[PDB]
Amino acid sequence: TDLVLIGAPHYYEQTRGGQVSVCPLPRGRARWQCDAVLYGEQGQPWGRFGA
Amino acid sequence: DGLRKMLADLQAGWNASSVIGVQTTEISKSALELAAITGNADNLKSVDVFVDRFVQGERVVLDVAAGGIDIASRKGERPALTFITPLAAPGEEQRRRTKTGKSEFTTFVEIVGKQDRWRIRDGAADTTIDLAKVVSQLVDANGVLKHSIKLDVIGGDGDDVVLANASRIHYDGGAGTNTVSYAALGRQDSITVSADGERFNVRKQLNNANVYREGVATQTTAYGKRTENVQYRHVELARVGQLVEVDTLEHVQHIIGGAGNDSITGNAHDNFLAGGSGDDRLDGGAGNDTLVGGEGQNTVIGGAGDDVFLQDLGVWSNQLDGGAGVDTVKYNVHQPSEERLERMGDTGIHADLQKGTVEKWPALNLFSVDHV
Amino acid sequence: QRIQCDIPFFGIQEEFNATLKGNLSFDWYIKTSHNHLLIVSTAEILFNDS
Amino acid sequence: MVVTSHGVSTKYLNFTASENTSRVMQHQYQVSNLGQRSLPISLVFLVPVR
Ligand SMILES: *[C@@H]1O[C@H](CO[C@@H]2O[C@@H](C)[C@@H](O)[C@@H](O)[C@@H]2O)[C@@H](O[C@@H]2O[C@H](CO)[C@@H](O)[C@H](O)[C@H]2NC(C)=O)[C@H](O)[C@H]1NC(C)=O
Ligand SMILES: *[C@@H]1O[C@H](CO)[C@@H](O)[C@H](O)[C@H]1NC(C)=O
Ligand SMILES: *[C@@H]1O[C@H](CO)[C@@H](O)[C@H](O)[C@H]1NC(C)=O
Ligand SMILES: [Ca+2]
Ligand SMILES: [Ca+2]
Ligand SMILES: [Ca+2]
Ligand SMILES: [Ca+2]
Ligand SMILES: [Ca+2]
Ligand SMILES: [Ca+2]
Ligand SMILES: [Ca+2]
Repeated sequence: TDLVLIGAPHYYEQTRGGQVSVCPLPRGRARWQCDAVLYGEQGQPWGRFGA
Repeated sequence: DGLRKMLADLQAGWNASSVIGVQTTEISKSALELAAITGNADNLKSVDVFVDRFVQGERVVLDVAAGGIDIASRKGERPALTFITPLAAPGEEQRRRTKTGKSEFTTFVEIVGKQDRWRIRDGAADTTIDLAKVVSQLVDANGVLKHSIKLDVIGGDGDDVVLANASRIHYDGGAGTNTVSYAALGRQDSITVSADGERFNVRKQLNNANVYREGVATQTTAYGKRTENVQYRHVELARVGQLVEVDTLEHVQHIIGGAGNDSITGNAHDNFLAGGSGDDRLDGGAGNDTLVGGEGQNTVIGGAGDDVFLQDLGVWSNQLDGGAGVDTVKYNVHQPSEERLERMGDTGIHADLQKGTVEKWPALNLFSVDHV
Repeated sequence: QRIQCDIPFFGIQEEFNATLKGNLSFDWYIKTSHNHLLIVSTAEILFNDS
Repeated sequence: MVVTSHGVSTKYLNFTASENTSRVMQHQYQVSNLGQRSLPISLVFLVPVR
């Protein structure tokens, strides 16, 4: 396994709703961090992207 | 009783079915004192030796007067023979009493010393003999070296392992694949093993070695008037500077060096040559040999035959020569460590036999390269 | 005495101390005009300049 | 990469010629790889002995 996708369907922005985070797996004892965030289309509040 | 824990630890570490554990008990100062008060200190004996079996901390024919440890063992058994307390010298102890003039009847100790050897026969099993905690020098009250007590051991039938020491060792492995381990030697020490056919001559150079030696203590008692004195043997530790000893090995196929810079050479049979830590030189000679350089900057010569090299993704650089025949170098024996994964990730090695180099830490240091 | 110590892997952004310890005696002291003598010991790092 | 003396290194010692007591001296150096590379290095200490 390379990465874990984590969804936040109720993230609030004035024009977008929903957020998914890309998390590569930690190496050894290193800390776990997020690197990229995926988003839905614009103008779709409360779209629950990432449910 | 805390000795049960250490006997159990030794039994677990060696994968031993049971541990024998010769123990040596010097006469208590109370007993010798009482022998002085009574006046009959003559016929007493100062050192007594007991032997038991110990499985996980609970419970062999020996003659102290002749230097022979005779233990019986059965095939498939995998026991261990250790010395819990320093083993005394061979031979029989004798005592007398001399008038010594105004001083009242002082001088007492002497040892016959017809033999200067301890002989250990193990029988028929996969026996482990731990030759540490054995006296290697005997001296008088004047501090002069009389004899170098030497150890002779016989192996029998199965795979036998002996862990060496500073004493002059004549190890007869008998049948089976046998091993001698010099892993107790420090970093400042070294061995140089040379082959004389089927026999091995081992020259050990120990710098500031620490060795048990047996002398003669002296306890004295006044009893309201002119003094009567006694003496007794006394094992002790001391560092004797530079020591050179020449061991002899027969029917031994595997040798492990110490923590120093060793030079180990094999013969025409199949050998397991391990160097351990330090900048060791290993040469296998003829036959199909297995060669483990260990840590340090090792130079390894395989010779003829099909040889096996075992590596460990270390930080040092090694020099490896295969010789004639089809040879193999293997890097998969060891599991990668945590810091290796942290610093390098999932990258292993870059090997190229045209260039003749194997890079164990590519793009992180350029000098961790094995030349083959 | 020139003590040379070889480290096969000196890591990135890591550090260590190297103490040099021994006992002294004062039978070598020269009664010069100055009331003191300095004992200087130098430690310098080498590497493959090529 | 830099090498520096460190504070705990002995700064001062004094003695009386009428007394023959000895003393312990330590020179502590600190070595750091502040660069972006890891390399094998060698440390050389010159020690006045006699
Ligand atoms: C200093 O290093 C050079 C070069 O070493 C090579 O390149 C490095 C980056 C590293 O990968 C090393 O493992 C390489 O071997 C040494 O010069 C080489 O020496 C070897 C024998 O020791 C010889 O076979 C090569 O032809 C030499 N190459 C060159 C370009 O000179 C040099 O010996 C090192 N100096 C010291 C004092 O060790
Ligand atoms: C060196 O010694 C000092 C003593 O004050 C200590 O603080 C420091 O951590 C030491 N160096 C390393 C690398 O630990
Ligand atoms: C060094 O000197 C000190 C004080 O004189 C003493 O306590 C210590 O044992 C000495 N150490 C050695 C190794 O001589
Ligand atoms: Ca046997
Ligand atoms: Ca045998
Ligand atoms: Ca070694
Ligand atoms: Ca061989
Ligand atoms: Ca080695
Ligand atoms: Ca060979
Ligand atoms: Ca070969």
